[PDB]
Amino acid sequence: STAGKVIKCKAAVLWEEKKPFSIEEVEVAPPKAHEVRIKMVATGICRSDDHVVSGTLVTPLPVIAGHEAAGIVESIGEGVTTVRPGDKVIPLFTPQCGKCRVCKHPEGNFCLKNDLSMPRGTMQDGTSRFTCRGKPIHHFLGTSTFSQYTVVDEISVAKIDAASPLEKVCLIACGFSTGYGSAVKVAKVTQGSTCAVFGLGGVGLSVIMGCKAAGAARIIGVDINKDKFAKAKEVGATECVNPQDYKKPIQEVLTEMSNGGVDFSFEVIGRLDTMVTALSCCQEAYGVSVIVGVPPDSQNLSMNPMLLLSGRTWKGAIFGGFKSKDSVPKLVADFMAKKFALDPLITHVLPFEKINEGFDLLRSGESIRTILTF
Amino acid sequence: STAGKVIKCKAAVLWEEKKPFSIEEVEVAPPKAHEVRIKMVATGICRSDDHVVSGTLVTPLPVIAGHEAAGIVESIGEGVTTVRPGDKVIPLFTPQCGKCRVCKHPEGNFCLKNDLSMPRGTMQDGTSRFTCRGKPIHHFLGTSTFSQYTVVDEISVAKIDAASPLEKVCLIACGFSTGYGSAVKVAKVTQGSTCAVFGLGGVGLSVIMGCKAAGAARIIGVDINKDKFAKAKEVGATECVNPQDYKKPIQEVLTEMSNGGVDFSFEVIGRLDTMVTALSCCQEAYGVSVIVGVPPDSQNLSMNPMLLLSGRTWKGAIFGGFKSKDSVPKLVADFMAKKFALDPLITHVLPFEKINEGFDLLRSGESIRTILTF
Ligand SMILES: NC(=O)c1ccc[n+]([C@@H]2O[C@H](COP(=O)([O-])OP(=O)([O-])OC[C@H]3O[C@@H](n4cnc5c(N)[nH+]cnc54)[C@H](O)[C@@H]3O)[C@@H](O)[C@H]2O)c1
Ligand SMILES: NC(=O)c1ccc[n+]([C@@H]2O[C@H](COP(=O)([O-])OP(=O)([O-])OC[C@H]3O[C@@H](n4cnc5c(N)[nH+]cnc54)[C@H](O)[C@@H]3O)[C@@H](O)[C@H]2O)c1
Ligand SMILES: OCc1c(F)c(F)c(F)c(F)c1F
Ligand SMILES: OCc1c(F)c(F)c(F)c(F)c1F
Ligand SMILES: [Zn+2]
Ligand SMILES: [Zn+2]
Ligand SMILES: [Zn+2]
Ligand SMILES: [Zn+2]
Repeated sequence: STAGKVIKCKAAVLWEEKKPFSIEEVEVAPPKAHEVRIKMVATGICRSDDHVVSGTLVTPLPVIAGHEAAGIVESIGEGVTTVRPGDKVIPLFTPQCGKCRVCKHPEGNFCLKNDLSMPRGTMQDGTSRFTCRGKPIHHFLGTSTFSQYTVVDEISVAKIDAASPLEKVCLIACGFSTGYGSAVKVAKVTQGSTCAVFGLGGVGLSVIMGCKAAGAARIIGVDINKDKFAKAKEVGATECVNPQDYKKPIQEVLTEMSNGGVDFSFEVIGRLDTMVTALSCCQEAYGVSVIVGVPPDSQNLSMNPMLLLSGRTWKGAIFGGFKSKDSVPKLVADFMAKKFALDPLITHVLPFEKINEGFDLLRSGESIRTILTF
Repeated sequence: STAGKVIKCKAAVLWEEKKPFSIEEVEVAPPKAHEVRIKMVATGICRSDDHVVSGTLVTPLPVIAGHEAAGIVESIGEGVTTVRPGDKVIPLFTPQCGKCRVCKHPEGNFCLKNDLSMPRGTMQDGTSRFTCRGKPIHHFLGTSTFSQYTVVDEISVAKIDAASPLEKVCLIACGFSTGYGSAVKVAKVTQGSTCAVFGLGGVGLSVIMGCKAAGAARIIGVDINKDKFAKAKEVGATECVNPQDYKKPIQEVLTEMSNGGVDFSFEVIGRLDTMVTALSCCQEAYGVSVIVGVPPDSQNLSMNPMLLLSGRTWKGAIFGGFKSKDSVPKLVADFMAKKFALDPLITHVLPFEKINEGFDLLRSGESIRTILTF
């Protein structure tokens, strides 16, 4: 009965940077060819969503943000073959078109149809499916999950197990998969190795999970908020350090602790200084450092390339290096089979209507993941 | 007999930066325990030696430079087991102690006994075997090949094929092995790939040789000196481009040429700007860039970490990633078995007494490798 019709529903609209979300009615157009309209069930609050508010991440405004979610297909546009109405699905903030040079490459996942490099805030066809107060509203990363209903391109949705608990598996849409893949896929952490993880939020805890899964002997968590240490130890940290406790820079402390540098380091914060510190603290001849955190818009870091000439490897990744549409259903299946845990990331649950409280919890330092229910 | 005695011989002493070498008599002490004294046969002129003259590289002066050589063992100190008097040998500017965490690591080569990071310009025991006009003279990288005789620590020498032509295989001591290994071992260039090589000197040409041996389909040479293009094509470059011919930055040109970025790029110059250009021209999701060129002392580059967050890998290496004492004898064996060529790198052969003329050929752009013969 809603198929082919505009849906009026509530969404969280961001009209201006550095302001609360406005929970208000929007109009959601029906899906066009190769589009899917989804009734959202659950969405996480990721620090990247907060970056849109802060202006750390620049995307066109006004916008419907949100990218870490799961829901149920309401309708499909003409030509959709990969999902049907009533399927559980995860929107993919990194698409998988399956046709570009990246999608065809065995190690590529940053599909060329993404809306991350140079955000337009549209559907693939350059238009918007959202109206609010009679004004067009931007999409975000082709997902826009802070809405009771969204419309996504087919290449930005994956069908998942019909028995999935959506209020848990929404974390597979960003923070778990990112952190876990950054360790197991991107860094390829080895058994018996020493790892350092900068930032112990939902993504850095997920990095720890992956390092533990990979068999690391030592996993050193690094955060300026010591309240984050207990959960980091629960999921696999062997020791935690707060840079503020030390007179010396933490790259020197970590080099000492690891008897000459760590095997693998991860930046999971989004600071230029900790990206350089994390590179420096990995062993100079064979160490690997992975950037996961989102840097502030248009800012350059400064570093000495001798850090690389000695033998270090420096890399970054989006979404843990996972090809998104292939990987999300497998990761859900693996969760179903208890191959990893999501509950340690979930610290708070709120209704969608309390989104602003959920952001307040992230900004205060209290939460890891708040899951919003529609 | 010379064994156990001070040798008075000829050497090229560098008394201060930005001056010609002084060809004069030095005294060479006999080797102490675990040291080897070598009669030099041939040495190449590597740009890194020029860096010591120019102040691009800081190392204690006065000094006997030179690091790309081969010779014949004159005598051995107590406890040497790996070479004997009369053996052909290559001094190793990156040692292989075999005992440190790097030497024990399957992918490490930058042995902690090296004299590159924080140069002392001595033997392992912190003393010098060289004097000139009554003054102690520094070693360089544990090698000091610009001398009729040197003394090296055993961990800094490899025994090579007794039938080796030392006037050719001296290039395995630095420039061939560095470039070749940078392609085949550090980048791991793939069959069918597209590579970009910045800098078409002896090292860059050896990178091309490696990229061709690895089966690359396209190898784009980049140099501001178009006189370097003909030899680059002879050894495998499919295209050459001079940045100076273009209105656009060369990263844009190379991105366009490669239909979205190269698979592998190499910086083989030693400039901060070309290190960032080389990173940028590799494909953003799966590209790999390797820094080979030695940067100027204490200078930082500026870059946008989004270049890495999309998926690029950035790495550097010394000596092509090769564990030096294991690798150099095998490389010489492979050359003897016609597995690669060295003659394309040798443009000039001069007596040692013409060292200054050899440096002038390098600085003017004319030469690739000048070999000095003792
Ligand atoms: N690459 C991707 O695909 C991807 C995916 C998800 C998130 N992100 C980014 O990853 C980062 C972490 O996200 P999250 O886990 O949701 O955020 P979060 O919950 O804010 O966690 C960040 C942690 O960093 C800690 N921190 C802040 N400053 C410092 C400091 N100077 N030193 C040490 N610790 C410090 C902070 O206390 C917090 O616990 C953010 O920048 C996200 O935008 C990237
Ligand atoms: N990593 C190692 O182990 C290692 C070993 C050997 C050499 N090196 C370094 O590698 C670099 C190359 O050494 P080499 O081949 O003997 O030197 P070289 O013979 O001077 O070659 C450098 C080339 O770069 C070209 N060039 C200069 N500026 C530019 C520019 N802006 N854009 C493009 N091309 C440019 C120049 O014309 C020349 O052909 C030097 O910095 C060495 O110190 C490092
Ligand atoms: O948290 C995932 C995430 C990113 F990794 C980004 F790089 C980005 F720009 C963004 F908007 C985003 F949501
Ligand atoms: O050409 C080899 C070479 C290097 F790669 C350096 F990094 C360096 F400092 C040096 F002195 C050297 F000779
Ligand atoms: Zn694609
Ligand atoms: Zn996210
Ligand atoms: Zn060693
Ligand atoms: Zn050299």
